[PDB]
Amino acid sequence: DNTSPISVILVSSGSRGNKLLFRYPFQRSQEHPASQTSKPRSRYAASNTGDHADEQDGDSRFSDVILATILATKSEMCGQKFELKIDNVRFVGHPTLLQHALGQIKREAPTMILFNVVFALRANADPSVINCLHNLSRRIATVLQHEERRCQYLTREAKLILALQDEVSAMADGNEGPQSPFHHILPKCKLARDLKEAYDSLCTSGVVRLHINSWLEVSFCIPPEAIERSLKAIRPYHALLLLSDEKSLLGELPIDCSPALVKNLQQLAQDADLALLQVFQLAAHLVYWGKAYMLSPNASVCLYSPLAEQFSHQFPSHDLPSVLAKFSLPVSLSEFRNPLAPAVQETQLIQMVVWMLQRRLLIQLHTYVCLMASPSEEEPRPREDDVPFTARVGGRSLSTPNALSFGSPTSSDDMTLAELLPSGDSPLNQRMTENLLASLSEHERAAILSVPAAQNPEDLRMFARLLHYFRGRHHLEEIMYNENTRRSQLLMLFDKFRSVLVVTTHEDPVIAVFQALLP
Amino acid sequence: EVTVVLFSRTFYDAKSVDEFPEINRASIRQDHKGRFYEDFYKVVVQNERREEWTSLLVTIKKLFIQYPVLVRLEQAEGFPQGDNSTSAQGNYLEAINLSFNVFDKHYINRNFDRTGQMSVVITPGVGVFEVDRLLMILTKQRMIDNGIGVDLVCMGEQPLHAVPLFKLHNRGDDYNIPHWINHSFYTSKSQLFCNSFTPRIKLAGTLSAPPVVPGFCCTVGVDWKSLTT
Amino acid sequence: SGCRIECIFFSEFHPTLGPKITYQVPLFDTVQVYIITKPELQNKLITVTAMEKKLIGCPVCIEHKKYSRNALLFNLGFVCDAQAKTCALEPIVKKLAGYLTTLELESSFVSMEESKQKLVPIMTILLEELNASGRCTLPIDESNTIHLKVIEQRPDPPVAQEYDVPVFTKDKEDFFNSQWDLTTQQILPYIDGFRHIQKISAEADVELNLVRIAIQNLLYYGVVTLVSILQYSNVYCPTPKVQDLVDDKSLQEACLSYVTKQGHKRASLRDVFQLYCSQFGLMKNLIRRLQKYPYTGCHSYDEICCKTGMSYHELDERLEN
Repeated sequence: DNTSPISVILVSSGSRGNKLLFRYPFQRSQEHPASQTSKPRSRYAASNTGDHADEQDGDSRFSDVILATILATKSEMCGQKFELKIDNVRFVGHPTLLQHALGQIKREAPTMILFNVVFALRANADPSVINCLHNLSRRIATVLQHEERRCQYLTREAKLILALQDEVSAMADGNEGPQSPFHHILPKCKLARDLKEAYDSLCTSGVVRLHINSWLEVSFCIPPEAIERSLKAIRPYHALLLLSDEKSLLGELPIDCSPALVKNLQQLAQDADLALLQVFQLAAHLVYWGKAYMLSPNASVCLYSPLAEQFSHQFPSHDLPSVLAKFSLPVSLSEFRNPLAPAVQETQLIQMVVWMLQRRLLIQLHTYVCLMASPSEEEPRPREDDVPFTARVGGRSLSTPNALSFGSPTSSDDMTLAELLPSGDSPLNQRMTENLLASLSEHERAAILSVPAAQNPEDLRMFARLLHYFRGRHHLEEIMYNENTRRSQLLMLFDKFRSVLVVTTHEDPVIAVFQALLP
Repeated sequence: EVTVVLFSRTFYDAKSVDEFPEINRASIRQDHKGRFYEDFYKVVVQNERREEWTSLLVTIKKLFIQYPVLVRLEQAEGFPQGDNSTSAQGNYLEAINLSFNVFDKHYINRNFDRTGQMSVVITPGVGVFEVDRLLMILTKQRMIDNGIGVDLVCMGEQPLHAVPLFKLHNRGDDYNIPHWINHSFYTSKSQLFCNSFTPRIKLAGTLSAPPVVPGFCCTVGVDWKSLTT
Repeated sequence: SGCRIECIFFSEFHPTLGPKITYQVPLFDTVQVYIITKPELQNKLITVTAMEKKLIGCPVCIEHKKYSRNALLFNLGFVCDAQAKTCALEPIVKKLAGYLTTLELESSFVSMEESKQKLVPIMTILLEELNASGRCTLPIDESNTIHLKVIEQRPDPPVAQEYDVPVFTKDKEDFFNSQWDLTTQQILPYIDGFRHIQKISAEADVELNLVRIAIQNLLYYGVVTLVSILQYSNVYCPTPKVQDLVDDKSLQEACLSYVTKQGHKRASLRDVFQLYCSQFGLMKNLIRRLQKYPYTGCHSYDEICCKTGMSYHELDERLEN
């Protein structure tokens, strides 16, 4: 559904001085398909001096599409347009105009038209896709001082659209200190989903606009110690090298972006898992309770009155910062924020005291998958001796049809079967034991390349599918799949499932499983 | 050689000045339910061949606009309820039986210019009909003789069961499925995403051997070849 | 009142002494807009819908061409806001073009000019009554009463897998039980009986593909699916509660606010929120009833709705666990 009806540059609107189309066949400086040839200007066309058209999919009358496009893509007044024709064809149109003869805002002749570059889509578009096409057109259609219909960039663009689904990204991603989610979310979208622009603008702590392409490059013809301070544990050095590449160069990024890149191999496994499929976890608090020593005034102030009008005044008013002041004001600011990261921010000794005091008083606690660190963002919150880890999204292998000796059902502690100190909950080490041992050196990360499809099933089973298929209640399936790893007789007792896959009873395989149990 | 006959029912048209042998009265044995109703037939062109059609389409538009007063405010005026639902009542089986009442006397006045026999009922129904037992058994025994009946549904929306079906109306809800009838749907001409198969309306406020639901049914066409030749 | 139309226009390519006449009802079909949208209002391709964007708004239009000797060509256009939905206003304009076609082929409106003036109060009543309620019954003949309805055009529904659970967000007692399909009337009684594969052979005895299609259409209109309701946790019970245990996780799961495998921590770590925002269980016995089978009101929905009047706890609960 990410298809490609047409990307076209028709010479529909040549209104200028000399040395092109005007009343002859189609002809321009450095490009003349002429003398009455097939005349191609559209998407899938073999392109050199000579050229060949192809017509593949637009779900309409294609010569009518061309002859209506000629007169239905030109605009007289500038700007960018959009045309939704019938239910399943759209045109996100992008003209621009630069009409001047020898003004050049030296060449052989002014051959400058109303520009006519446009790509299409059918019937289920996305404003992100629309913004992508706007930005690509703005970067394509600039000046080209000597006019050059370089169609090699057209061929790279036509391969760019179908080839790579994602727009632009980076394998090297930065960090979430105290500032990066706010610096993301205050405009939320500066220019065209650019991770590199995002981390660089936060990296020098200032906004600078050097252009970013999608996959084909189009040119327009300081180090602070706080970075390595907030990025000690995860990626300081090549990120500082990317700072050097962005304070020095532009467009010369894929030379230094990617090629700069028990416990140790599990650290690399944590990196290769944080690249795609495992999230981390934190906790927060809140001051909300009540109904009809230093806890009862706070409770009264929260109950019969609003809070910040009262409890923010007494703690300087008695000339003592103490337990109730530390419980009142910084914990209230942390309740304004609600990660534990500002408690990491504004401290020098509070980190061993804060949850102690929250257990001391009647503040309500909860634990959660952390705030909005979505996979359209880089990587948050570096690993330490304390951060807990759990994977959710990424799929894995299969147990019951293929009848592996390795049991992998996704149940509670999701994948049922000095040593991972940052493992907070059981899914992390259960998933990596279901991946592989810690013995292979480079074949281990070859197997991490292999776990896409995970030795090639797709798991349509989530431990309640067995209760769907047959009379496997909770007790029986846990008693069998908690020693499934050892001997496959208990496996084959269910994995003779071909016999109740050829049921010939046309109503119910549950009764036939129950009958085929003991024999 | 065509007829185009419109037919419908109304409820509570009990009596007026000498409109008595026109009404009928429907009832149910197992739960008592008895109402007055009345059947209307309005014919358009009766027995006439002509080329260059589509003028009947203009006359059927005229009769569609004239129809609700034409059926409501006639012979008896109690409180009228017009044009009852097909999935609740209907004069369908009686209409096919009256077409058979025409076709039994084919030997009376014999045209030398016609061979085949055809009766097509266009309904906006869903496929459900609530039908008396005796009329259904009687029309089985009468289509034993000369099979001529074809049903097509311009409602569309092919439901999630064996679509020609009869709930019995005898003097579990007793189902029946016919295998003598030739049903065909008419999908309209447009292209969208997921054609829903359900309606919804918000109120203000020993054997049981045929059920109709375990029978599988993908799509039914129009079968133009059994409607043109 | 989501979509908001504002101007409706007819136009016609006049014989040569006039370019193109327009019949407007109130935006305004001004000079520069009609100049730059001139090329769409005459096309090779006819009888297709086409809408364009411009600085002020959006013409959704269709043109038609009839009476090929001194070839006549008209168009109906429907100009609305720049960024509204306007996906519910394509078939209405196309259907009006079809009605105008049959009106010209039966009685020839646009060859006599008093009917051309009569064509304008048609637009005024349409501009009132579309924004009034969204449907129009409008007689203009002894043989044509145009009928129009705004279809909401809801998005696609997801898949209905074989092991989920339906829940009515709405209430069954607000519809006509007599107005359903037969399959919906044979499913809808045991729809609170949670498991889908239970309810099919409990009451339905249908094809499982058929009950899948039926619950998918009820998901397309008014029924929300969720995952199964085996008692995962057991140890949430040592807090004191006032009879608020079963519907709790069903509601907050219907709010789509969890990672799925609830374990033993989800229920207590939000049950403190349920306790401050306000015989036996026979808990070993809901297990054999789970394969295929041949204060007065308990406060479970009232408290979440009366705090859904506020938004802090639904922030703290959309932020899931």
